[PDB]
Amino acid sequence: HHHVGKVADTLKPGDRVLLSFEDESEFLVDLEKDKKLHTHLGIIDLNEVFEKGPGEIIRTSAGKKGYILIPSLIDEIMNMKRTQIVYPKDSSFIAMMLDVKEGDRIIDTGVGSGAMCAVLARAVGSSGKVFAYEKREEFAKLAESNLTKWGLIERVTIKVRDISEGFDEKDVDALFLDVPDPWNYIDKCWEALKGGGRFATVCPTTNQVQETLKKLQELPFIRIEVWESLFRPYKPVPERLRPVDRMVAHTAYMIFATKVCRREE
Amino acid sequence: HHHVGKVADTLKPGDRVLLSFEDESEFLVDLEKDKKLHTHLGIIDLNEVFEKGPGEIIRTSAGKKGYILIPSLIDEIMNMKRTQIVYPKDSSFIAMMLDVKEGDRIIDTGVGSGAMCAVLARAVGSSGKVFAYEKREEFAKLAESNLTKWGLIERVTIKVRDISEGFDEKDVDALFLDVPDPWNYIDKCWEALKGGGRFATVCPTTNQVQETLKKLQELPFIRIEVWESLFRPYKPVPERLRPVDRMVAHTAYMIFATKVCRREE
Amino acid sequence: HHHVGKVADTLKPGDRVLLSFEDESEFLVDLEKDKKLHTHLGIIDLNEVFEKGPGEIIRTSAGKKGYILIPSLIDEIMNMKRTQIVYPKDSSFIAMMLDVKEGDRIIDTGVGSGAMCAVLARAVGSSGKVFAYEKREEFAKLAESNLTKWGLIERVTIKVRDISEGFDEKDVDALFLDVPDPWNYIDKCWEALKGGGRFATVCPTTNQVQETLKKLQELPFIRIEVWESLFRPYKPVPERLRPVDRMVAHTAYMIFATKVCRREE
Amino acid sequence: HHHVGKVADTLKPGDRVLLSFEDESEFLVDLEKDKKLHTHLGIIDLNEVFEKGPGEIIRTSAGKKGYILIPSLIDEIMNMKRTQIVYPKDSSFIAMMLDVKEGDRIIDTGVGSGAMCAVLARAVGSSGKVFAYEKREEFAKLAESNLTKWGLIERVTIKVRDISEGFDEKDVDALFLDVPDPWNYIDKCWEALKGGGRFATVCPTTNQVQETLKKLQELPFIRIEVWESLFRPYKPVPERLRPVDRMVAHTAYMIFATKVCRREE
Ligand SMILES: [Cl-]
Ligand SMILES: [Cl-]
Ligand SMILES: [Cl-]
Ligand SMILES: [Cl-]
Repeated sequence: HHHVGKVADTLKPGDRVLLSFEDESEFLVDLEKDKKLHTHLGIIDLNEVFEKGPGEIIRTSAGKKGYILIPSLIDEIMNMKRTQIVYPKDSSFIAMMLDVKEGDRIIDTGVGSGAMCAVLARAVGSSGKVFAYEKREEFAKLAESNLTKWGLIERVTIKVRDISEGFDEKDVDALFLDVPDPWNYIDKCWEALKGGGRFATVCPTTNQVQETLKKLQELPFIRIEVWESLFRPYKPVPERLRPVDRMVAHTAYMIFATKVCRREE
Repeated sequence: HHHVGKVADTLKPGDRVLLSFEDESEFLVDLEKDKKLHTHLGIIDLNEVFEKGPGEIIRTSAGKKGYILIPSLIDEIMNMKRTQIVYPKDSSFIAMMLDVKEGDRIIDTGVGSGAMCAVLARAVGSSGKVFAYEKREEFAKLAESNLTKWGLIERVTIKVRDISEGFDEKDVDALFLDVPDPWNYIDKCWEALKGGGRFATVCPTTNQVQETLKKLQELPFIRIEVWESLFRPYKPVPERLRPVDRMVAHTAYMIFATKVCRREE
Repeated sequence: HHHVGKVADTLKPGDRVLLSFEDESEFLVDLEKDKKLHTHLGIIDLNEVFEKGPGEIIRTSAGKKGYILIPSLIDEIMNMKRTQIVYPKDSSFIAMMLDVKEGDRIIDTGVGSGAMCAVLARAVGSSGKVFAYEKREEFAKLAESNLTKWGLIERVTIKVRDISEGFDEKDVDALFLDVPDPWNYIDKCWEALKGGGRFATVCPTTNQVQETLKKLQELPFIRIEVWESLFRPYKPVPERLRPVDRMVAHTAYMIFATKVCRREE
Repeated sequence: HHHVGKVADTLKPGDRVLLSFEDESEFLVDLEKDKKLHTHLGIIDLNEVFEKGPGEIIRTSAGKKGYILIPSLIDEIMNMKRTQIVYPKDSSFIAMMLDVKEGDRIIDTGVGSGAMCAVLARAVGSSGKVFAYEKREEFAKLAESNLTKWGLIERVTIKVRDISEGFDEKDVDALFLDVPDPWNYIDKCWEALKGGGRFATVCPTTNQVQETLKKLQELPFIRIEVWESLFRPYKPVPERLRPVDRMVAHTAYMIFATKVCRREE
């Protein structure tokens, strides 16, 4: 039988659902009355979904068995319908390294699709705020749309502002920087951070890491660290457990630093 | 001059501070009037710290320069004065994979020092709750002490309860399991999860992964995945950028699954 | 001008050549008079190759520039026209770990395409020998053909023999085992090895590693080790040096052991 | 009983042996009459070794059980009594990528302890030759001593010569370069290689990789590749198989290229 369960997860018109099938295909869709999805596994009648609930079965016209799920933020970030993102394996780590916590004031720039922005927004809680600087109007509006859909827009002030003139905010708890040329903005980042505030940026190349580190070392920053991660999945076969054949080899070099007031008395 | 800055970061008696020095030694201490720290860099008079602020310099008796910092949760987890933990590189990822978010109800068991518990507590927000089952009284009390110090105890209900009889809660959003023998508890975990709820566990060995996967595959779980990560730091020398000589080779295999109501109609 | 250079590299009818183009496509072909290759870059007239030499340019009918090269053993193993192999990243390491050297007597079983066999054959020198047991006639003949083409057949005695009855040779220097069920052959391997002789095998799964280790530990073997390697290539762009986007995540777990005469006096 | 076995492995005065104990300590020593080794496991009387053979047991004065082994080249390279080396995980791979084979003429510079030199010497066979340029007399003599002990000196011509004036040899099959500043020698390397000859170098830092790649790209070289490898060992416990806690994070970036005669007709 249909369980009432968690009421906030009740499926209604306009909700996002994730339909997951035996061959591991997944479809992220907006629920709307009288919509049909045409897939390689057959037709899915979304009207049926309104009479079901998360964790329940849905069958295609061809009898293929799928399950109705509530998408996670990761699901949304990955099924991003497509631009460049900070991937979840990195964003989660970066948010913890930045110690983002309830009530924090955080600067994020640029914003892009809002994927990293969303992670930071979850972490600041209802009482914190992300000041998200994005001079590219098209991305400001994409992020606004995504963050709204993801239930996080109330926690993010999107500012269509060029950061060359500096940030408006002072004494922010942490700052994440993701721009093509981070070395050109490190001074402004330093100025915005509280004493003991935390800085992170991502660089795609080793050349960029080198240049960014040089700039950090010119300013009052300590505890400078550079990290990369490799995540490897395994075939979930109890009798034949082994890594998958191919993996992602690289997303980004992550650089962290802590602001101090001065180098010397 | 001393900047007022972020008022909640004001240093007072009983606060935790992190003192960070040029040779990269770091000391996590409770601030108390008239306490001195004796270190290989000299004596630090903590009375001085009350007249300073985060990001400011403190000198030892031997003239060595350090900085006063507010410890992060990572700092607290790592400077754990020592038992087995889920490391931050894993806990951050696991919390994001579990989609832990504002208002979520989460089961955590066992608890240990509370390191993973803390990550989950930050993620559920002020409106969520972590039900933390820990039958070992000594660890229940350690976790209570740590979570209190870390400003998170209001979000965690520590239950000194054996999980062999099942969990009290139903329809929880996600569940994290960390026990020596996770295969013996998967049924109870399934029962506690909402439809579409998310499960994670950690296993130190490949044998344990194999056994846990077998048990998951007997129950109504889909989207089963197994992950490991390797994190590599670099020497932050702009002119000689290269990985450090030695790294951590292994913490844990991470296993995830999503609860569904049934395998077949 | 055409340089005489290394005379043994002179191109003649029946030689293998590797033609390498700007878009990184490579074509491994047998040189024969009046043959043409039809490719996505145009037609290559192999008659032209006989009037050129290694390191020289060859143009397709469409004006695309390629270079004539002598294929390496790696090139031959990879451009294997297709069955399961031990990959070069592993075979090179395994041969060094086995200390394969001039004059050594080495057992190899099974053989397959002869890829690992070839590596061992190079390592034993002109005075050593590889005893290659391959009960599958089709693979015995493939390996014979490959090893002949690769100039190594004089160093390999291919024996179409079932290893269930043991090896004919005693006191061999090293032994490489690659079969679906290595645990069923470890006793026979031990019997064939000299005192202090070296054993290696490869296993695709962690389950197989576990079973193989159990069997090794029942016999007089010491210095038991298990290795895996990850090889990551980089984009060779001086101004934008970074890892390629995707890599191989897994070939094989490698297990090594050294034979001793007995566990106790 | 004592088995005659492989006669070339007979232990005699002046031979190197490796004594391997239960706690995994290993001692590489020169066998000499009336020598005793004093270790944390007790005294080993080397006179006893002359009455034993590889794979046989030797007991210390304190009753601890060890085994007599013939050291491998890896053992010799690692138990290097200490300077900078190319590690076996890299040297084996590099020698295969360079396609070093019977009869090849190979340039190696610098030489150092001769560790990489030895790998190349094994690979060229009795009919090939390594021209090893080492202007540092102390390292020329160390390498000569090591290569002699390792049975490879007949295959290596050590030249105490500065490479700034170029190499004497032309049309060599492959060349390995290991110097602090490889970009300053790439022209001379190109000049020495045959058409289709293979080049490799190692760089400790990403900066050095960038500079070396720039220089390669100025000259007639194709198939330029950059590789790194991570090797991870496992605890060989069948019931608790998992990676060791800590591993080597970095040895060297490996760069390869193939010489062609010219960039354009
Ligand atoms: Cl993003
Ligand atoms: Cl924990
Ligand atoms: Cl093979
Ligand atoms: Cl070396």
